[PDB]
Amino acid sequence: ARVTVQDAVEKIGNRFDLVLVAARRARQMQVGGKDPLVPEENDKTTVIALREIEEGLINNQILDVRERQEQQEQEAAELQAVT
Amino acid sequence: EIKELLKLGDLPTSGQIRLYDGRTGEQFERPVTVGYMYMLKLNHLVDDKM
Amino acid sequence: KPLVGTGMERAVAVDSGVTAVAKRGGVVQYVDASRIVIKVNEDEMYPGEAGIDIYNLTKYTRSNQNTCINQMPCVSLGEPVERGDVLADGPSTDLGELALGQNMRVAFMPWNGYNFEDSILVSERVVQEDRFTTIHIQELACVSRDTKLGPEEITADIPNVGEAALSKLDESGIVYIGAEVTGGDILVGKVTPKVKDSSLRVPNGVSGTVIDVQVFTRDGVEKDKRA
Amino acid sequence: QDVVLGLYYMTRDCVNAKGEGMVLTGPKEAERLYRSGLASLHARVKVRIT
Amino acid sequence: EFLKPRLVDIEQVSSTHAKVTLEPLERGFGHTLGNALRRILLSSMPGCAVTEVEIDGVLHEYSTKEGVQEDILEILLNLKGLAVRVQGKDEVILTLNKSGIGPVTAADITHDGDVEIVKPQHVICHLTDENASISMRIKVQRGRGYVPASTRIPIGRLLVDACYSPVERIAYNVEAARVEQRTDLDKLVIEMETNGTIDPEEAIRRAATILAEQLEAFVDL
Amino acid sequence: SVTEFLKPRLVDIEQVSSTHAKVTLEPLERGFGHTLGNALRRILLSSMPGCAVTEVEIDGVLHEYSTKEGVQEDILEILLNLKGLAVRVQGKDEVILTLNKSGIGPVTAADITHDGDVEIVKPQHVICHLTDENASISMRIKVQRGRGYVPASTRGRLLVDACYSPVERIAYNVEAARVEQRTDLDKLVIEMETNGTIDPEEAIRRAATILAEQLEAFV
Amino acid sequence: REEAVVWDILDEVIREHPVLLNRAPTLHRLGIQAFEPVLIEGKAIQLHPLV
Repeated sequence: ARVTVQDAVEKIGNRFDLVLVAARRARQMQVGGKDPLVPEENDKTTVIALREIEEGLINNQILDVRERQEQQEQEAAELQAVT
Repeated sequence: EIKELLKLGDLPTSGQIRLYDGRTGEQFERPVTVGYMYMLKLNHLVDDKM
Repeated sequence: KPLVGTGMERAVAVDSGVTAVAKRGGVVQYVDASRIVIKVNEDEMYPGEAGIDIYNLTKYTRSNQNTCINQMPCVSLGEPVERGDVLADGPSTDLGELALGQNMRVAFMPWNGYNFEDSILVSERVVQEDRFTTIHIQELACVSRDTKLGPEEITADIPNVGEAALSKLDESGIVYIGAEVTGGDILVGKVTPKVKDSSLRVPNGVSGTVIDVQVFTRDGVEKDKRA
Repeated sequence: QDVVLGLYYMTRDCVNAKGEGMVLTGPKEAERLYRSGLASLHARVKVRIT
Repeated sequence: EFLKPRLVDIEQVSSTHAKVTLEPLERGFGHTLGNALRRILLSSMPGCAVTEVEIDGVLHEYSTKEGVQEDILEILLNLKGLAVRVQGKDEVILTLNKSGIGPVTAADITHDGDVEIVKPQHVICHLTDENASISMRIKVQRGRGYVPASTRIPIGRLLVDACYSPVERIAYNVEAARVEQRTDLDKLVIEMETNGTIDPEEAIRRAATILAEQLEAFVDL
Repeated sequence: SVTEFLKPRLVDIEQVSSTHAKVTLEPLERGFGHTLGNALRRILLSSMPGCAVTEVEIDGVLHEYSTKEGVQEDILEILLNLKGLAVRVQGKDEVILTLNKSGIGPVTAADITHDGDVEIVKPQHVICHLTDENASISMRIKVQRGRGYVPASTRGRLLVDACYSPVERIAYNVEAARVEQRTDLDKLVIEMETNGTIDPEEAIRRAATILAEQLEAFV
Repeated sequence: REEAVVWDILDEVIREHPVLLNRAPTLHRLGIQAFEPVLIEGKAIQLHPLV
């Protein structure tokens, strides 16, 4: 559940970047393909995003690392499927 | 004259009656004011504003 | 009847012409909710024009603010009335006095926060007794204009409806008197040849009872059968 | 507005009430003495608080 | 061992209101059972009020009938105030036929031997002319609580609000029952004001039955 | 249909440590949340059969506002520490216990003698601290069976507020909860601590047994 | 038509979805605040008193 986002503001200390990081993550869960890193209590993708932020496993650096890993996986998939 | 008219009826002179609570069945401390006010219904009804 | 009034209720309720103040005194000969027939005492009665006064009361009708102006007789049968006395109580009047609201048992106390800033906490005995259940009246017009390619009928047959539309509409298409309608119903069936449904429909959120249907017709346009 | 009246009536005192100057082993039995009908809401008392 | 109360005396002081008496009670249970039974009696009792009315030549409630000095809507409110017992049915449809000048009370209703009118002086309307006559059918049915017209919902069957509730006003007062060589035993005197359709022992017995049904959630009977 | 109610059942018992529990109930008919919460509150908080320490006679103490050397706490504070000592007893109505201990350290109920049918819920519950070796405390602590809270002013002998009922804090929060097509019903939320002489769910079932037995001549 | 199954759909679209309540003369930024809805039998916005 969710009442305040205060710990998520503590771990991403800008309070304006929290919205952007959790929005990037909640778009990775909504359309999205991806599955959450945290157990869901029938919370929506907003609260699951912020709840991932509070326990310190999603920030901007982890999302860019995962997207570089997916870009390398697509690169290896294209190279190993064609050649 | 309000006090004297409240003495003609058998009501307490202060205008205030001790009242119990319908939830808990126990007395409100410090007796409260009960009386009859002429209350009006104004034509600002909520299912013309919703 | 305000229990704590000022005595100026009588003058306001008489002098505003919402009550049927008796013109000539005498004896009640007949009382109905429609009319009141007053036999006149001989001293106030003219030599010719034998004469008994027939007061027609104005029953349930629309005010300017969609409230209901209604007169009810407050005198029985065979009961003496004097000149200047009231006979029919108008809206918000009680035996010739002036009754805007109603008098209720009020406690002054905080009760669990439900009357916080200026709010008011009301029992169910106020809503069971219908002691504020006011009556509103809405006039709704439906017009058969003269347009190009042909005028618009007030027929019953409507494209793309079923039995759930015509079950409330008569042989002529207009709703019956007394039919309880809700939002999204059909009252007057009106069609536009392109044919598109342009029928009168009850506005969203309102209910009610059709109390009256008036039909106005230009001289020359023929009449549908309900007219 | 209502809540400050409820607090100002709650945390206050009077020079004699039910349970004047009795001693209480915690705030839980303070509320238990208020609810059962053995003390008053404002009655000065030594409690043990932590 | 606590002591257990019994209905020790019932004073049917009028046709409307009465006083039941519960004795002996242990100290503390007086206000507990008193508030609980006041809660149940005002909340949930079976009543038999009017539900639908169908007058003769009246389309809807917002009109008048020629030859009665009340509206049809005031007739519906006076029927809403009618109190009536039914015995062997759930719904029943009463009939009223009356001509002649004068008040139409509830005495002009055809009696319908399973149905009992508890107050036959209760005036419905006032017919005002000789050749004026109303003729209505009054649908009385059993219920509970408060069901208005707009929530549960031909053209001639006017719907009135349903107020199925026999009781009006409950007031209980404990007092010391100094008896039995054992003082400090309370005495629950419950005065109940009723329109008439429910005997007071039946009321206090249904109220205690409702509590013993609700306590079944976490004790075994 | 006039007897058919919405009889509930408890949906969860969201408990904290074994002397505390937060029980809920749904769906209750409108107006039954307050009367069930109130009836069970007044019964659990007013009249529940239990055993409690009632009166204490210390050996060297003649008066409540007295002093004794070698004892950290005071006599008023030692009676505050004896008001919380929670005792269960078999069919014996009242019985005396004796505490004799001298030495440096805390003196708890685990140092009270055990003889009889007395059972203590806490060996850890500290009566009084002691800071010397020759400080000799010796009390005769008298438990007694009763029915709720009996204060000292409504009772060398001392006067302890004997709280016989096992609960400490009970409260209820009637909140709204709906059925499929109903307008508004209730959800009783009991929250209740004990002293440990009975676990909480069995104490609510004791309250239910008492209120269902006080209505046996009617139903 | 408002059948019996759309109210469960509605309680499953409300749950973690805030709304912006706004009083009509908004003077400072505390006059637009976001809440979570709790559904009301009624026709009036129930607003927490401290706010």
